[PDB]
Amino acid sequence: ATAAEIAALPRQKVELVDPPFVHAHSQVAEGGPKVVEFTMVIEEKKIVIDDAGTEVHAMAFNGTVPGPLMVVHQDDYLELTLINPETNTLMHNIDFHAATGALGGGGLTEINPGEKTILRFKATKPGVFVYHCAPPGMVPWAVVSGMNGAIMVLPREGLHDGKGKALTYDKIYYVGEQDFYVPRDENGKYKKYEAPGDAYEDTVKVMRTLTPTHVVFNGAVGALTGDKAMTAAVGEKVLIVHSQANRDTRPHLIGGHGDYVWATGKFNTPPDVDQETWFIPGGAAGAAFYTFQQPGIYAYVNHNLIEAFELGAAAHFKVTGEWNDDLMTSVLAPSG
Amino acid sequence: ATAAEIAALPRQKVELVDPPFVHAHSQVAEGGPKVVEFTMVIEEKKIVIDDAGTEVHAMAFNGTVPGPLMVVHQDDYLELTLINPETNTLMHNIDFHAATGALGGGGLTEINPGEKTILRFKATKPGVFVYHCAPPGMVPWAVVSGMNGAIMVLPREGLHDGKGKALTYDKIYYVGEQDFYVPRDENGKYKKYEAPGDAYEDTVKVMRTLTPTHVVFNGAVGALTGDKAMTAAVGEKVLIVHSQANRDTRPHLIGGHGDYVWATGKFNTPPDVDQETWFIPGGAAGAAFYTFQQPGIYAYVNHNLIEAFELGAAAHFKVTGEWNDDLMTSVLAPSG
Amino acid sequence: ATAAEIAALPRQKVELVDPPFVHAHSQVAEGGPKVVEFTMVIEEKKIVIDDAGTEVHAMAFNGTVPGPLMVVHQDDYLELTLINPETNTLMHNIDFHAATGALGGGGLTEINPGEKTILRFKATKPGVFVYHCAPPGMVPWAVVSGMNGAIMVLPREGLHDGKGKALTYDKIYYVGEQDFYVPRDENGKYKKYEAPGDAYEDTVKVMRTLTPTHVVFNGAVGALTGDKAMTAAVGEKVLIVHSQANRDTRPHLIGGHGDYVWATGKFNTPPDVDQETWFIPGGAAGAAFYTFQQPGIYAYVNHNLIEAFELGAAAHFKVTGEWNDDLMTSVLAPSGT
Ligand SMILES: [Cu+2]
Ligand SMILES: [Cu+2]
Ligand SMILES: [Cu+2]
Ligand SMILES: [Cu+]
Ligand SMILES: [Cu+]
Ligand SMILES: [Cu+]
Repeated sequence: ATAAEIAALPRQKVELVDPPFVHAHSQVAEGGPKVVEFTMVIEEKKIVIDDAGTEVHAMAFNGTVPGPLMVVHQDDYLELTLINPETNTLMHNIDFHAATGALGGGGLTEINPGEKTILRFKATKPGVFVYHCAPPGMVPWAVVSGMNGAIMVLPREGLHDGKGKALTYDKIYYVGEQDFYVPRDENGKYKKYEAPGDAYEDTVKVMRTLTPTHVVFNGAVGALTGDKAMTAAVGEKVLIVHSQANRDTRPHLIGGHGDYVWATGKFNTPPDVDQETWFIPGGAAGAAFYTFQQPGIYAYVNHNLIEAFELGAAAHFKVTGEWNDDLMTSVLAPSG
Repeated sequence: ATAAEIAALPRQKVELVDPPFVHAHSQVAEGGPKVVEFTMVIEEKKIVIDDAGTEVHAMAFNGTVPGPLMVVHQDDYLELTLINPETNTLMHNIDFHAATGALGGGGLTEINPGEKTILRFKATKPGVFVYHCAPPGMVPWAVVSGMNGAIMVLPREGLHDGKGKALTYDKIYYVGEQDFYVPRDENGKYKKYEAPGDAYEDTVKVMRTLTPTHVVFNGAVGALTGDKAMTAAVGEKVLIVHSQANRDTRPHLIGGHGDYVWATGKFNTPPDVDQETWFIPGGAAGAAFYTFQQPGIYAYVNHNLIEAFELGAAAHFKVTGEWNDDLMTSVLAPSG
Repeated sequence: ATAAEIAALPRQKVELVDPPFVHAHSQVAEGGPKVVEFTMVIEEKKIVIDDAGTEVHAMAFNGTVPGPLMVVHQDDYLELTLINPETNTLMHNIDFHAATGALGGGGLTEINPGEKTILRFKATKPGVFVYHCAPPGMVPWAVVSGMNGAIMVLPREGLHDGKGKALTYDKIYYVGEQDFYVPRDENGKYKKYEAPGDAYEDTVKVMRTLTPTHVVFNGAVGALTGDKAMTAAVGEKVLIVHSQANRDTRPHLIGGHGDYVWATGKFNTPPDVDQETWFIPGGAAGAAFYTFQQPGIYAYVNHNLIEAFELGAAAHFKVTGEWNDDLMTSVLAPSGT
């Protein structure tokens, strides 16, 4: 569009919500292209990531791991105000895999503590995409300290299957998956550090083994289980967006399926169907659409079951409604 | 269908055979929906997995690693009688990735030793699917002790390519790939245990490294070589089902291809074609269709070659027939 | 085709070029099927794989890691003269994933030092495909010693997207990604060896961890950076062929995309589109097509960022041209709150 045309576009401020929840949005675009405005403040803070009091100096967009899901439509502009308070100790920036140019925005958004920046980019490609911090010389460390999230760029006409039939979800959740690499002393106990930089050398040593100590959803072991399970009802259509900025994952809904799965996360690539377990390579986001058919507790996992059940990569859905004996029935219950 | 309608459907009792062979079945569905009945006894047994006499306490559906392939058609009912003998020591159950509800059947099939159960589920989705044991609190341990297999849910009109052209195999083989995590002593010799539970704590430590000590086909190094090499002839169309319940794999037929590969394992997702090496994520099954064109020895491997030739993920095919010099000829044999 | 019909086919002798460059070729086939002839000499040679001076005894097709990209069209015959000079100490062979029979040619190309062989195969399927050495009993050691490359079998009508539209690249690069497993001493410093065989047992131990010490493009940390950076211009269409003969990778162009990606490497399988990060399993090649829209530096990486930035799997593109503020603009440059 021409300079005047871009300047004339409506500007809309959106308030973000913490994962796994997603801010208000419409699936079908309302009106023509807009400049959708978001603000995130960066927080450096100690978080506890397991039941044994294990700490990480997190680097968190909007104070959360993962950072929040930002939702726009194709050919909207995403305009992010990014703030790095003077209480932080590191330079931070942002790389949007959805964006084109300047290392995804990373080269234009390098902000020291006490600085802010505003980046605008045109969301030319429909899909879910990773975003992450990427300070030159320390890229992986920032990313595995939790400084990553995702955005969704919806097609202007909403989602469709491979045959052009509309796929309209009733709810959407965003599951960000994080590999953490926590140093341990020679006794096997996880170390703690006073300042974020103090952990740098010990952490990189663990990173180089390529073996995470923890693999978690929403920033901690059990963050999406128990009373923090995600919810649905029988007949409800659910979109599950899943990201991993650094390492491969293989999501699986135990008791369910991915009816339609954009495994690559890109909406112009037709979705796979009837999936048992899908695969999202490190550095990407994917999305799965499922209509729930049975009530009960489901587990949603990375189906390397060691990562799921030993390292933390397991969430739950609690689903209300009536049981379908046609789909499944216990013909003879466990008996002597 | 109503319970009454289901009750009135034909029953067919199937007799299972040990992998890599697959029980007698039709590719095209013979008549309307049936209730297909299978029975499996759970055998906790010691298996030797390598030529060094390394032992695993296996947890084995039908006495094998992997468990046998069950074949039904879409919208059939799979009715499994699962038996846990008094000669066992652990609670076992079954999760069918093909099933909808109750953790794939796992919540409804928990049998203590001396108990049995009968689960029925509607096979609504066509494809190959993993099944595995999943006892709450010990899911990865059960799975990496060999308690997994796969089923095939065929389309009622049999297999087709991406454009609806029919694909009929002459032979079918089921390769179950297994990652084992065997503890070692301080000299690097593998440990032996006199009861399954004795290995638990040691085994969990190895599992947490995410690095298998062995990666094997059909339960042991060299299992599908020599007396167990798969066979075919030039001109023959072969389907190779491959599962991995816990860890990624990348099958490759050395000297051949995957002419058609349902890499995600799901038949409503069009297959990839002309594949050199395909990818199956942990927690999934896939299938490749190939027409042999050359005689001789072929190796079928996980194409991480360290996994194939150091850790044990290699099978052979012995193929009879006439050499084709158009496809390949030695113009000058190795010479000075 | 009969031996007589194949004898009647034209011959074309191709001079190979070193990666990441690709020898002259035509996207759309010129004429009917031909016998396309290549020669490679295998070199066992010491190579340096990082800025610290870490050495590997490499086993190298045409003297480079990766070996060079051979380009033919579907239904051409690729005829390779492979030479194992007497200065080498191991038997070598070649397995073409593109080929059908005799373990991809491995069974028919086993040459001791001082020997040569000529193999011909019909390139029946279009795509990019790995080739690698595979001597029985030492297969992964040969491969992770650098003895692998790729070929491209173009469709006779060139590349097209999943819907019949012609895709014509302006330039092509071949990025071979290599996992190395280098033994360390008790200091944690990389060990050097007098002869290739001296390193075997220590190397196999590292290999068994399934954890490479180095993951590199074009044979070394930073090999495709500085004056060796790949180049493009705004508006230019680039095909990037990427191979990994042993271990998975997840390519990503930082600041760009894969507009069309044959993630499986096979051209009869329709490409994925608008990709951020694609996935190529160990034992395969893939190809990505992109039209550059913005000038400046880009990094092309394996998006396990530890692999990219700690272990060496990062290359650079330098792109010339005019910046597009519609696509991206700094509304407010970094400035005090
Ligand atoms: Cu990135
Ligand atoms: Cu499962
Ligand atoms: Cu190979
Ligand atoms: Cu940061
Ligand atoms: Cu079990
Ligand atoms: Cu070799």
